[PDB]
Amino acid sequence: AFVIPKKNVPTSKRETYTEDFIKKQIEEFNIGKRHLANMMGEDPETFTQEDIDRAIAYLFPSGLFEKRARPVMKHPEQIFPRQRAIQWGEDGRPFHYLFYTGKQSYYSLMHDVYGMLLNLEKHQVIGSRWLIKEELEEMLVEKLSDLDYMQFIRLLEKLLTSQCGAAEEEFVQRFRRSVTLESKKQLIEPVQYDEQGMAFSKSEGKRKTAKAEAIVYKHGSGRIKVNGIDYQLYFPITQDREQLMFPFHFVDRLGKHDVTCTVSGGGRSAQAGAIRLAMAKALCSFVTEDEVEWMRQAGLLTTDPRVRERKKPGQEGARRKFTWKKR
Amino acid sequence: LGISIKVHEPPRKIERFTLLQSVHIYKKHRVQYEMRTLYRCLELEHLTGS
Amino acid sequence: RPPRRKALPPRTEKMAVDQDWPSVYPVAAPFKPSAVPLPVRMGYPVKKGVPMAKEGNLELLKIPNFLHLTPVAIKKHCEALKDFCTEWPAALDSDEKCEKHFPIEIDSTDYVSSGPS
Amino acid sequence: YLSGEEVEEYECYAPD
Amino acid sequence: NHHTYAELMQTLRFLGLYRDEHQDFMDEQKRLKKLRGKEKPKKGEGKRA
Amino acid sequence: HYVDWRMWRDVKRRKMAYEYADERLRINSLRKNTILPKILQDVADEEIAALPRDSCPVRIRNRCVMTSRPRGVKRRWRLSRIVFRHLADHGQLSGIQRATW
Amino acid sequence: KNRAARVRVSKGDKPVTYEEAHAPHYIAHRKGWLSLHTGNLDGEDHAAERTVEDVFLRKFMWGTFPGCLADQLVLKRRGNQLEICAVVLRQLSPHKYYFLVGYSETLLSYFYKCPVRLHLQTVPSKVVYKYL
Amino acid sequence: VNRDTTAVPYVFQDDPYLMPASSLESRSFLLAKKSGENVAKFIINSYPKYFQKDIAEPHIPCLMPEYFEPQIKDISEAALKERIELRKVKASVDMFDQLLQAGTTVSLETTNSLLDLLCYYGDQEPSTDYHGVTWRAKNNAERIFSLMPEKNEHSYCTMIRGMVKHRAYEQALNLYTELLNNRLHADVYTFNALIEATVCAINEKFEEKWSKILELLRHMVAQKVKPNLQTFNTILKCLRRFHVFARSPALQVLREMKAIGIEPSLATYHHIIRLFDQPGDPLKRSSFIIYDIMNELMGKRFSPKDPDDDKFFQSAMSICSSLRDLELAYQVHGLLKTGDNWKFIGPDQHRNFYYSKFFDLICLMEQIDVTLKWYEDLIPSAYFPHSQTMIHLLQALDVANRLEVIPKIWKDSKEYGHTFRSDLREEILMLMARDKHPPELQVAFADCAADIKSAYESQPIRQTAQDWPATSLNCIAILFLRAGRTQEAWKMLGLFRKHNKIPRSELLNELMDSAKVSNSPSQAIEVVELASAFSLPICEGLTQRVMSDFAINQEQKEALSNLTALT
Amino acid sequence: SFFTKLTADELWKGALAETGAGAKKGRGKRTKKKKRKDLNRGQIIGEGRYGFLWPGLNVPLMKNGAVQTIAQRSKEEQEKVEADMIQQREEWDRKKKMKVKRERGWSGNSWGGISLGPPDPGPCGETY
RNA sequence: GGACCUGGCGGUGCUUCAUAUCCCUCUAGAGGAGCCUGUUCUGUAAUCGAUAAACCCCGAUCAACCUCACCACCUCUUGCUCAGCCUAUAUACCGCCAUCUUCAGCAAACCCUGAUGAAGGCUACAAAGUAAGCGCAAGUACCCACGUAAAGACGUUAGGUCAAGGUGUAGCCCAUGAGGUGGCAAGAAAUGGGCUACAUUUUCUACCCCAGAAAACUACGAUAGCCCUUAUGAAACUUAAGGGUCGAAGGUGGAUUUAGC
Ligand SMILES: [K+]
Ligand SMILES: [K+]
Ligand SMILES: [K+]
Ligand SMILES: [K+]
Ligand SMILES: [K+]
Ligand SMILES: [K+]
Ligand SMILES: [Mg+2]
Ligand SMILES: [Mg+2]
Ligand SMILES: [Mg+2]
Ligand SMILES: [Mg+2]
Ligand SMILES: [Mg+2]
Ligand SMILES: [Mg+2]
Ligand SMILES: [Mg+2]
Ligand SMILES: [Mg+2]
Ligand SMILES: [Mg+2]
Ligand SMILES: [Mg+2]
Ligand SMILES: [Mg+2]
Ligand SMILES: [Mg+2]
Ligand SMILES: [Mg+2]
Ligand SMILES: [Mg+2]
Ligand SMILES: [Mg+2]
Ligand SMILES: [Mg+2]
Ligand SMILES: [Mg+2]
Ligand SMILES: [Mg+2]
Ligand SMILES: [Mg+2]
Ligand SMILES: [Mg+2]
Ligand SMILES: [Mg+2]
Ligand SMILES: [Mg+2]
Ligand SMILES: [Mg+2]
Repeated sequence: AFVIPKKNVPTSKRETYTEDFIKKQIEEFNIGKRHLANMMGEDPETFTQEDIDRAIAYLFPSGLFEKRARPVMKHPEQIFPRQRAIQWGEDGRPFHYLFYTGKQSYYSLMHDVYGMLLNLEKHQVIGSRWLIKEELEEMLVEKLSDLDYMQFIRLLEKLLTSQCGAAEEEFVQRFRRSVTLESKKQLIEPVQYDEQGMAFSKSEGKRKTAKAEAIVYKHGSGRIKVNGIDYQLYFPITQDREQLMFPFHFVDRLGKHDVTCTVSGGGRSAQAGAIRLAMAKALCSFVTEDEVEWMRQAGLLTTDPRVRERKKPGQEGARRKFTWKKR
Repeated sequence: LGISIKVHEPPRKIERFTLLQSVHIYKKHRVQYEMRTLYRCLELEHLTGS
Repeated sequence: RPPRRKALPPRTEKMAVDQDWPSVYPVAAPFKPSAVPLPVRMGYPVKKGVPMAKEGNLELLKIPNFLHLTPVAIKKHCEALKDFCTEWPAALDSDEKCEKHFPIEIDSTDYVSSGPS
Repeated sequence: YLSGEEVEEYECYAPD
Repeated sequence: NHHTYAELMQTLRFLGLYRDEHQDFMDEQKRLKKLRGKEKPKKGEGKRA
Repeated sequence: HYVDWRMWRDVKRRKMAYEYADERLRINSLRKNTILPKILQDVADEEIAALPRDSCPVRIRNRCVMTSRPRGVKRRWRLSRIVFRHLADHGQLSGIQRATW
Repeated sequence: KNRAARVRVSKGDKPVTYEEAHAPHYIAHRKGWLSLHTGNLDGEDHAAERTVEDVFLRKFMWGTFPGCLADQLVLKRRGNQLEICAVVLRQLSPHKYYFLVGYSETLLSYFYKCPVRLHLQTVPSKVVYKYL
Repeated sequence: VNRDTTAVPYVFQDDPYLMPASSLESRSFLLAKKSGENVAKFIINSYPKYFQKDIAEPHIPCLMPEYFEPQIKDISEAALKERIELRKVKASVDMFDQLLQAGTTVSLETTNSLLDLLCYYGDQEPSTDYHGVTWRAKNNAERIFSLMPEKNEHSYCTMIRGMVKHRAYEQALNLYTELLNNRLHADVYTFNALIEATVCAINEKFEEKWSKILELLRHMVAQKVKPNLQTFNTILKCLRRFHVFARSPALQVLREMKAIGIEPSLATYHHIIRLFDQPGDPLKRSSFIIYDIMNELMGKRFSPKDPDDDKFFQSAMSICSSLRDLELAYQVHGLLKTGDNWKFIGPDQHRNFYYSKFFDLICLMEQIDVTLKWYEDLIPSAYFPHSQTMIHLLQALDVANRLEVIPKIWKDSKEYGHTFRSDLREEILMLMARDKHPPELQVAFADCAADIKSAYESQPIRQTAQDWPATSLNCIAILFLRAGRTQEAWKMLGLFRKHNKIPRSELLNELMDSAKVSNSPSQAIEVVELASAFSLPICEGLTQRVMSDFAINQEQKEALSNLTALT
Repeated sequence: SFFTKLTADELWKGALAETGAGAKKGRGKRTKKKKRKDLNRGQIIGEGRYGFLWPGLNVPLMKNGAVQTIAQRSKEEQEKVEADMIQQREEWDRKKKMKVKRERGWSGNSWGGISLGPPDPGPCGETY
């Protein structure tokens, strides 16, 4: 016999959480949940996870930018990576008949979908999207290849084209996510009334460092006041006045509304842009829905995201580099 | 205690400064640091000295 | 070799879920895992890992916790501090009334910093 | 390697 | 006051209440240099005389 | 026990500059006006010029208090860029972080 | 390549703590500060003095509890109070920890002219975040 | 906020490894922390230049170094006064002699201030950090006193007080005679010391001593001196010797205090309590002395007036245990909890004695449901229990027929430093194995007996040969059988032969019943083989039981015949 | 200066020079090599040159049931403590120098024929 | 010497490429002038380091004294330090970095193929690869999910730094250490980077965009020279600001070359 350096230390290994461990972690969370409720003087029975997160944020305030690094007191199911409990019993027999594939959950799903396609034969878009690979990898609780994901999607599409019934429709919707199809339709500001009873709308706009707030009256003669000044006295540059004209002209409403706006910050052009955006948003209250969609598609309702880029150290400007010295 | 209190958050201040990264030469390579000062203002009204 | 010293069980195991918590953390004190009966975890987790447990957790020690200022404690604290307070004059209902009777305003500022001076 | 390369319990509450 | 800090910790090391790893390191290097013959000369008895 | 002989010379300059500050301030006041006679101001010029050289505050140098580095020092912490970064990068300077924006 | 405060990769055998495993760019993102005081806030004074005190206290405690510190110190200042929070090992006898706590609190209170308290948390072994 | 019952006192480090786990560690951990403070102060005062930079605003006088050396090196009166304030007995004497030889005048006030220092410490140096009768016959105090040119009343008074303090009772009475021959008047503090000397000077019968004291008191009335609290407290403290003879005289002192206007302190009742609490039957008198003392003290907040005020509560509780009166003990504890009266409990030795007598009286005379509330409120929050209180607690659980708590008392016992107490482990095992219980409880008793067995095996006495009492082995074995852990019980039978401990009759019979269940003839013979070694009479009758009950193989039959041959 | 001092790990990492272009390609060879030594190994907390006896740190806290006071070893007895530590140091060095050799193989510089011991025990409590 | 494998290389084949890029294409520049500043060279009794990419307004977010480490002279010797050394060695190192990186790979533990040779290990209607780590990615900061920062492994250049500090080894200890006084820090030049210009989309004034004049030897053009004030300082021909005087080269710059989506 002789001594050789050992391969590694057993503590230097991936940590596997036995089902007994999770069972005791849940007993600790339930006792701690009642302790936390007692600390805050709240009813332990109606103490929810939102109250836990609120209580933990107060008692353990952390300003760390990454929320995943902040104090957390969650149910063990949520915390521990949900690696499936041992996939065999005491006798060593795996529970699932597809265990030895190494992908029993994925292939059990493919087997169920392939079987449905068979039974149909024997018998015979914008709203939602398909779930992403990482969302399938969580429904199954397994790791998937890219081609594995494609094959499963190609098999679901093949199932929609068939005369799928109600039973074959609840199943497909389990893998169709509700795409965040919040409409691009512009939100209309409410129409308010002043002391004299004149209808008007109010909105805001930002361009670079300029910020504008505009009040567009339902009826008027085409007067525009900027910080109490006539627009042509405030904007002596002809291009700035064209920007104020653009929203009203595009909807054929020159000489039909009165505007009183206030703008601060930025230069002359940025202030004209901020007023343009503020007036356009407020003007949307007095035009038809189709006209509001035309203003959107003309670029009159979008905040310009183009702002000055910071200078970086070691170069002359935001993008310009120092001269590469002659060699 | 029955004191009338209002709260608001004044704008934060971020002080940034630049330092050389290397101990020697390599001027164009810097490390930048910042100190963030955040504010909260409690405004209490109509209270006695005690 | 004499027997090595065994650490006692954390006294959180002796705490009742209906205890008077302000007595545990009466004043500002650092986080103590053995005294705080909460399964709180902190720390960016490793891949397929959990946030580190509270025992030996330096990140929880770095936090200025508010365990000594629970809503139950604050309400009990202020009930004892009411005897120290005086009543604002009822006649001084508005700022305009204060200006009438007290036309002079004196502003001073106190600065609370941490340090020996 | 042939030279040798040699680089050569119970716990209690309130111990004594 | 670098005098205070150095003198205080030097005194605490002689009292056995502070372990100066740096000083211990220097003391071991100085000890092994004597066994190697590289000892500091006596003032006035330098290699030039 | 100061970092080096150069830090020790600045320590002495700061001590002597502190001891002569009041005397130098008073003599300088006589030189920094157009009210007193030139005959009196010429004598004050000679008096402040005869004071010890290391009493002059312009000879004080802001060196790193831990390494005596004479340049690259941040006045607020009195540390060289290298020493400041060592502490900052280990999270030992309260509230200081790397800046990204 | 950047070096500052980066425990470089090994063969998967070097245990690192949570603090040691995070480079400087994670400060204020994934890891907090090891000292908290008001000197580095805008409009506040005496940052230079608070910094020197922190450097001393870290060296003082390293040599006063030799081989016992299992992580960096956490330094807290409230008013004129100074709180030192240290994670230590369970190798030294409890009598020696009480001697050193009484000794250190007293000596540091007279040195910096402020009430100093030392809070010790013991762990059976250095807490390992990952093996680099 | 109230006391946290799950925690040890605030002075200890709130950490499971650093928290005291016993009354011994409770005392020693604080002494180690105080030792560290003393080492720091020794360093601070030895090297003050390192600790002189004052960065604190406002200034903190109590965080600066102390200077114990005189800074005036001139030989004069104003330099002597410095050495007296620093309490330098030798330096002050030397400076006084040199000053005298030179012929310079030393004031009277200063000469007295020098005697007060010598007479207090007895010409000896007070203790410092690091460098019978005690009235030394060759003492500077008497010499300076004789050489003194002019002597005032204060000069004699400080000599008489110092003599009595150092047990020179006979000299102090002789000096009190000169004071009277010189037409001088003493103070109350001098008379207090003379009352102490009158009783301790010589051993006499009470009537003789009681006549002298009354003569000092009448002298104190002739000299227009008013007695203070310590005058009456000294009389009661000095009458402790006479006991029964002084019981009524002592009560005459108390009634005199009330009339005169002096208010009895906690010490005044401590001395009366100790005087009446003589060994004997306390019911005759001690019963109504303590009941009247508590009705007087009910709901009174106390202030420190006498050095012996921190001894009343320990004394009062000591009688409540003797009388076995739990209503009185609650009144004594109620007085300790009113206002800030809790600070009069005394040092750690007095705090542990008070709570030991208090809790041991609760376990005895109180319901078990309330007893277990005090057990949680007091231990370890208020004190760490002695092993005899853990036993007194088990005896209370037995009397209440609540034995499901025994495994908890063993867990707590270990956490209090009683893992290796023999009287305790035997007590726990005997109660657990005294009678049979439902299967649920019997299993719990076997998990505890196993943990106790481990304690016997891994004792710190393992340096010495392991010693297992006979009762412990019988109880641990029986508990395994009754739990169904027969395998563990059979293994233990070897330890009866290894340590030569007699097996109990009950254990042997229960082993036979476990064999007849397993139908194992060899084990049944192993039982008869064991009882045969010790020559127990039940064995010969047991061998008959084994024959009929179990099938006996020819080898087994010969084995029994071999034991029959021994029979 | 106290503030210019570093830890032992920092001092050994520099002095040993195990990371570097010398050690990358074995560009430097080591017939004479700096060897790391643990200088806190035989050191007792509380022991210093002055020979002070701190109760509860380096000497027992209680002696004969009474708390010990600050004391200082005399010059003679302190001198023997220092000498004993030097001998314990050279003794520790001597014991380490002693190592048990291994039998050679087919030749003195050959690996062939040398025993490596039994294979490592398998994960499932398997042994060889 | 035979066979084969790997690497390197081919005035080697084919194929697809670079997205502010290899070339053309787009915009503003550099290269010409003066000035500022670095370097080189030369000079001087009078530092050092960086020095192809990856040095050259670089260590310095900074030198009139100080800083300072240099030179000359003078002085001290257990020396601010339980001494000191900016002495040699970055080819002994830690520390902090440059560089490819405007990369995507690196290092382990196993498994299998080749007869158990050097070697090799992918096919998705899948044919031997795989459970983990590091980097990328993700996440985070800034105004978003965009962008910009930050990040960017292993390895490459014994790349840079012993003069940030620390330190291995070697060397000095009446001197290679310490202190004082005064002094150098220039220009025959060459070259890098920058600034200001050569003007009419300009110059001056008012105004901050509806004006009036100027507009070639009294125009445009110096932040240079000279002179005088003021600021800072103990100290200013010297540093900075202002005024006066002066009104030069320059008339949009060959090869070549920088930056930008
Ligand atoms: K090839
Ligand atoms: K050009
Ligand atoms: K290097
Ligand atoms: K160096
Ligand atoms: K070196
Ligand atoms: K140029
Ligand atoms: Mg630009
Ligand atoms: Mg970089
Ligand atoms: Mg300067
Ligand atoms: Mg050989
Ligand atoms: Mg040019
Ligand atoms: Mg040069
Ligand atoms: Mg060079
Ligand atoms: Mg070089
Ligand atoms: Mg190069
Ligand atoms: Mg000079
Ligand atoms: Mg100079
Ligand atoms: Mg030199
Ligand atoms: Mg190199
Ligand atoms: Mg964000
Ligand atoms: Mg992004
Ligand atoms: Mg970057
Ligand atoms: Mg990234
Ligand atoms: Mg090189
Ligand atoms: Mg050096
Ligand atoms: Mg020299
Ligand atoms: Mg002109
Ligand atoms: Mg000019
Ligand atoms: Mg001037």
